[PDB]
Amino acid sequence: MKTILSNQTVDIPENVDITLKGRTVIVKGPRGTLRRDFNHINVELSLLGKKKKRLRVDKWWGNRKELATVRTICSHVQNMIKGVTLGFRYKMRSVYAHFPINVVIQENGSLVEIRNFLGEKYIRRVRMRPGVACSVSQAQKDELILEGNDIELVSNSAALIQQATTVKNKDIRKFLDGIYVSEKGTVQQA
Amino acid sequence: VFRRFVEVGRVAYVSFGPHAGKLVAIVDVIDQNRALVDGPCTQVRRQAMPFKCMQLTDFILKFPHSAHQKYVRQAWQKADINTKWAATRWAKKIEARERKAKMTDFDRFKVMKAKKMRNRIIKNEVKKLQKAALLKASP
Amino acid sequence: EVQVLVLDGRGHLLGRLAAIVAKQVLLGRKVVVVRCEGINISGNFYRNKLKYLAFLRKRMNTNPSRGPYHFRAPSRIFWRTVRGMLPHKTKRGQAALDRLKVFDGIPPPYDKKKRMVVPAALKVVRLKPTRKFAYLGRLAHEVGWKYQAVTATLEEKRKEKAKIHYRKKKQLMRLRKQAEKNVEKKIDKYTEVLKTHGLLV
Amino acid sequence: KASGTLREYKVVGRCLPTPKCHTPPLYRMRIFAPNHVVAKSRFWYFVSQLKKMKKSSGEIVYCGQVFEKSPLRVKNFGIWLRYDSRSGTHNMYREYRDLTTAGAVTQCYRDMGARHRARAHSIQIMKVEEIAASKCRRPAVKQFHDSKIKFPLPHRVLRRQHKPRFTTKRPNTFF
Amino acid sequence: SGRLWSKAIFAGYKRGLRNQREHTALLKIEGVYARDETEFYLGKRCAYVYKAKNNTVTPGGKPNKTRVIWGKVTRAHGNSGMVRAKFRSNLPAKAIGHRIRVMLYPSRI
Amino acid sequence: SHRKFSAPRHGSLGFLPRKRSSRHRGKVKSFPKDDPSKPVHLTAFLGYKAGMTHIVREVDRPGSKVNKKEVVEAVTIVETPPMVVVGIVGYVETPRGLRTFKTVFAEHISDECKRRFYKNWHKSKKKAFTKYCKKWQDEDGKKQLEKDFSSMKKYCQVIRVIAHTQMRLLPLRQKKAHLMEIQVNGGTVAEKLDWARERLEQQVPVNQVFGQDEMIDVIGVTKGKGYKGVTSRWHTKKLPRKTHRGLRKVAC
RNA sequence: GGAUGAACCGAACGCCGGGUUAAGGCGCCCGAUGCCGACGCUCAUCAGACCCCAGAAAAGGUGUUGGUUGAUAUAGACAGCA
RNA sequence: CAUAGCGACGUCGCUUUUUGAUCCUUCGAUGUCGGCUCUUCCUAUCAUUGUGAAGCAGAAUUCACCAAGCGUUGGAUUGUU
RNA sequence: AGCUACCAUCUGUGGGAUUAUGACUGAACGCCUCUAAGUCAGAAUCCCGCCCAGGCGGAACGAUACGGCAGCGCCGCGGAGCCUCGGUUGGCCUCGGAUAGCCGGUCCCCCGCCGGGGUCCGGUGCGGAGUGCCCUUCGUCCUGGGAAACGGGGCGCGGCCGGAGAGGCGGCCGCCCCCUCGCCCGUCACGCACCGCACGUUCGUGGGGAACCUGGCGCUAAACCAUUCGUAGACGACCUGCU
Ligand SMILES: [Mg+2]
Ligand SMILES: [Mg+2]
Ligand SMILES: [Mg+2]
Ligand SMILES: [Mg+2]
Ligand SMILES: [Mg+2]
Ligand SMILES: [Mg+2]
Ligand SMILES: [Mg+2]
Ligand SMILES: [Mg+2]
Ligand SMILES: [Mg+2]
Ligand SMILES: [Mg+2]
Ligand SMILES: [Mg+2]
Ligand SMILES: [Mg+2]
Ligand SMILES: [Mg+2]
Ligand SMILES: [Mg+2]
Ligand SMILES: [Mg+2]
Ligand SMILES: [Mg+2]
Ligand SMILES: [Mg+2]
Ligand SMILES: [Mg+2]
Ligand SMILES: [Mg+2]
Ligand SMILES: [Mg+2]
Repeated sequence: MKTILSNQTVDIPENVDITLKGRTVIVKGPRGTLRRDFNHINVELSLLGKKKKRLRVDKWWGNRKELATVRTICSHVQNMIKGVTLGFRYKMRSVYAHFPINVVIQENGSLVEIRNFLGEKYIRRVRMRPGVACSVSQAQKDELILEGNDIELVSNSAALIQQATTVKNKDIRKFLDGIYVSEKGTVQQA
Repeated sequence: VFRRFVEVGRVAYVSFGPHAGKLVAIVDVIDQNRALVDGPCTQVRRQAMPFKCMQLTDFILKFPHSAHQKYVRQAWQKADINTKWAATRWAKKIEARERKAKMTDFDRFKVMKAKKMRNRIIKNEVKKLQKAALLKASP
Repeated sequence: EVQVLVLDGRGHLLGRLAAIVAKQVLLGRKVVVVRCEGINISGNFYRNKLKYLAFLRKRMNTNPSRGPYHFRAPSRIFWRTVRGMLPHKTKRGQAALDRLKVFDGIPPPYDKKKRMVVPAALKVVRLKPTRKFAYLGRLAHEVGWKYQAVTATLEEKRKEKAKIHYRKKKQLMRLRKQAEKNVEKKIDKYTEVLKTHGLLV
Repeated sequence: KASGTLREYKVVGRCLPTPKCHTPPLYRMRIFAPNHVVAKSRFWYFVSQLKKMKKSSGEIVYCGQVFEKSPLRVKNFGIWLRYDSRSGTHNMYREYRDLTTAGAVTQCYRDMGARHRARAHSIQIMKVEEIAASKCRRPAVKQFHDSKIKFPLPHRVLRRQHKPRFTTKRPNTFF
Repeated sequence: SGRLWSKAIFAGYKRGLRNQREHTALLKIEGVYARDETEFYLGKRCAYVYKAKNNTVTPGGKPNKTRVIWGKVTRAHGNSGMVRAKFRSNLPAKAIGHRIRVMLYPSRI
Repeated sequence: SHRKFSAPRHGSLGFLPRKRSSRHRGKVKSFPKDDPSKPVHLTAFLGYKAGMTHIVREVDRPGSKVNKKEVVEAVTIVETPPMVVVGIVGYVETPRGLRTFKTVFAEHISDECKRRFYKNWHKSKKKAFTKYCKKWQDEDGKKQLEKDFSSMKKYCQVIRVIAHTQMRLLPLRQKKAHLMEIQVNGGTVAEKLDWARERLEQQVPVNQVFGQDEMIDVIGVTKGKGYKGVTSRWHTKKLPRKTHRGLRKVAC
């Protein structure tokens, strides 16, 4: 069976505009600009709203494998709209048993230094993705705040920090040390 | 993106098959590969036809699906397509292709004489314009 | 034909292109293939890389110097594929192979010459859009080719000189179209003859 | 059995007259075969499984091709059958859209061979019947029941790949 | 003042996979790639022209090193426009992939 | 059947063509990967193995037993007279690799340097570069040379200098100079060309090439030993005395 | 013809020309599909490619497709949000 | 505590590093055990690189995956494997 | 002295795609999910480097033959030829590219008079189209009309530029000499009209090898043996030396 059409329409807020070039989406909002292409997916992109900016994606004659990509793009566009208007803020908590984790933020929040994870003298230097700003919060005792436009880059940057602080040759169930992501919040809370 | 859609009343062009080079109209669609096709004014009775020998044109007719040939014939006659089709670039390109193919040896000779003279005058004018545009000396 | 046929390998399938060319060179037609790094192979990149790595392992255990000479240049990889499709162990096959020349990028013997393309061996038409393919240039680079970097910079130079040549040709074409407007009173007689006989719609 | 372009055959046959039943009852079957030779062969094969008949013990009184009543009307066919898989016999109900009854059975033979690797000698059609759109159950058929149906042809693959075999301009697909 | 003959390529002899009938040969006329196009070239005359070391006669001309082998097209081979040809003497195998002229002498039009 | 006890194989497989070296000088085969940030410097130099001796020095390796102690270390004395640059070669980066774009030599080639081109300096009339050097003074040749320089300045990617060692300073019986291409690193192609131009017909001391307490690599040809048995060529295990056909061989 | 093979498929044999087939084939080697072939299925980080035949099982898959049975759903399914 | 680790009763395979079964090649002869030397290959991985699981607190240990690149000894006894 | 021993001393290396595996975003399945599309980290694995040899594989550069007739090269397409090897029978002098999109053109902005952005105009079964384009060959004599007359043609001179990935190629100036010829439609006749016959028509002054004459510009060398050396070595080969 090949479905004739599996469309899905997203809604663009008026404060942000979208310009389409082929299958490349350009999102221009208050918090910055985001570009992401979708040439790897054979879809038709249409802009319905000259008045309220409805964006429609269409797939013609697709099988069950490729109708899943239709909403996959739609979620990506919603993430782009979310980023350019609210931004993604990730909170990571450093947990430890006896050796307190020491975190030093380098220039512009683009580089993070982890000093005394599990009490070993090795110094971990994890480099964030461009456009992602990390910082030590003043809100709590152990919190790292990662703010950036793209959820792709921010969550990837946070996961790099978490995977770096990985216990080895020990019972990971008992040894609970490591920096873990707590919540996936936003900025400006609008 | 797309502008030409397979739909009831769409006028298609028969590239190949037993009815190649004719205009047809779609009555209904079947099995995502064929359709009910009936062009009455182009001398094509109603029959199934695959989409691989269909090229979508820019003309869509207004009649209900699975209508009889009488309604389609009136829909083809009223708001006629024959005059509209022959005025398009697409038809005359096909028309020019036909007369080029059947151009005779003497007709080939006359064109070559015509092509020889026309190219020389135009190339002379281009040379005239080239030196005309050669009078440029500006900081 | 009697002239030298030149084919651009960009967006072409390896086996599909080689079969058509191998028939041509047996017919006494000189064929030159440029930009062999642009040849695409069906199947995803990792599987294609595994195929060549198995090919690498095939060597004479007694003396690898006499073993299968594993070529790493994209031109040579396409060249070896055509050799398989030809009776290279014969005098006719060697003569057929000598009528074939392969190149990476576009050398100055063919940079100023228009390149033909085989529709029947094109990636865009002989491969379904959702299927995975690999680039011979990237595959050659990851298996041992040492000139992917220089080729890209050299090809960057050629595109720039081609664009300037192209834009000059546009200006001539733009000049011609306006020129045809000026010579209109004395040209319509010959133009109408072409209208009657198909040419110049 | 082989295939091709199947035709519908109305086959009427009965037992030979014997001095117990002077006129044994007549039986009618619809056989889809490439030609009437196969249709008469399959008719004896079918009456044998149902009645206690034989080709030598009976005769066929009529064998005529069945012309479709409305070959210019689009209609949905519901086809009931039985067939032998590699590990058992299964009944099936498949729906296809076609102009003629014979075409629909032809589609079913192609579909069963493609989807279940069933050869024609194992497929055993038992009833073909035209049904209304609202009674159709296959979503593949139901997507065509649209009075305002509209779709484009997105990716027109080039078919004249060897005319010309060599050229200078890459083909276009958008139309 | 003109080519006056159709270009053809001596592809090879008519053959099976493991057998070779050298008395007849297969040709490929340039621009002819379909079986229905070959109808014009059925019955036409084809010749193979080569050169040699010794001088030979020339009908109505000075002796030269030009030699020629005569033949004609009998039927079309396959669907792709290839044709069969019978010559007075079987074509030497060194002529494979070389020009064969189509003389148009038995013109049916 | 497998061998009873697995042992490491004899002899490296990274030097398998165990043949006489086709050269006597020993070619560089790899120059340092040039970067434009560093200033202009040279990379290679030629020396002659005079011999060996040993020294006594203080060790500054903390945590070691010889820290702040006295040790002896064998050292090698290699005579390195200053070189003389006589030519410049620039290379162009082809898709097939590298090829010699153009070579420019200098005037006043030393007599010992000219001996390299002659297999028989005695019977020769010493004719090399006699007509080539005549272009260094005429109107046409100097005009031609500048075009070669600018062409090398706009096309080549790496330039190299040819230098010969002054054999007259050395006490060897050999009077024939040794020529070697030396890559010029550290800068733009234009700047290194200008520097190579200013060092033509000049003497390059080793101090301008190397420095104190730095690590370098040595390229050369080992001592010839002639035909040798497998026991010495590959350091295989000897066979016992009871062997019939001899014991300095390989059994299987 | 089955790449190759005493038995398999076809077909048995004086020397030749023409035409037509069998079994099998028609991307290249290599003769033939350089048909605008038809319908679908299938992505394999050891795919698959034809009697003999030259290599695989039981058992699993929420990969995908078809079909059977049963059930729920505008007297509102299912899922998410207390 | 079925499945951390084991798998009775049953059941389907794989390997040709054993011993069987057969006698197709060799009887106008292919040198028959074992040891020494020496090279290569395989993985059903003993150790080493990187991982998952454990009734993995650490340490020690077991199972499993990618994996054959490197390494896998010196001796008494016996011709011995 | 030479050879020589973990029996003494020295030295032994960087990168990439990635497996297993751990993850990101995210559907399928308005939930979840490492996976379907798309991303990340990742190794004694693999490959490359470093190192070893260097193709019936290329590059650049030098010097290129006597003091006596003595060879040779370059320039002449200079002439007359001899022998051999054969193919061929108009050219295209070029964008990048995508295919669920393109192509061309135009107005405003910034990029140093031209590119690239955005409005606009057109085309899209490609017609500013390789199913295409250009040249197109019987030749001359009267003979008019249109095209031109800022024109063409010089194996005619000197100069300039571009092209280096294999540039061996392309373009442009200034001077001199020819025709006012060639392009099309017309007028006017002529040519061996060789009496039906094939290899005709082209590249083409084809390529290669001697060799005669003929002008100018020219150059006057190495290799190998023998000998010597021993950084080398079975012999060869290799490193060397010789008013
Ligand atoms: Mg532990
Ligand atoms: Mg072992
Ligand atoms: Mg003995
Ligand atoms: Mg056979
Ligand atoms: Mg077989
Ligand atoms: Mg026969
Ligand atoms: Mg075959
Ligand atoms: Mg063929
Ligand atoms: Mg026996
Ligand atoms: Mg014997
Ligand atoms: Mg013996
Ligand atoms: Mg033996
Ligand atoms: Mg394993
Ligand atoms: Mg090894
Ligand atoms: Mg002992
Ligand atoms: Mg003892
Ligand atoms: Mg030692
Ligand atoms: Mg979610
Ligand atoms: Mg994974
Ligand atoms: Mg990575």
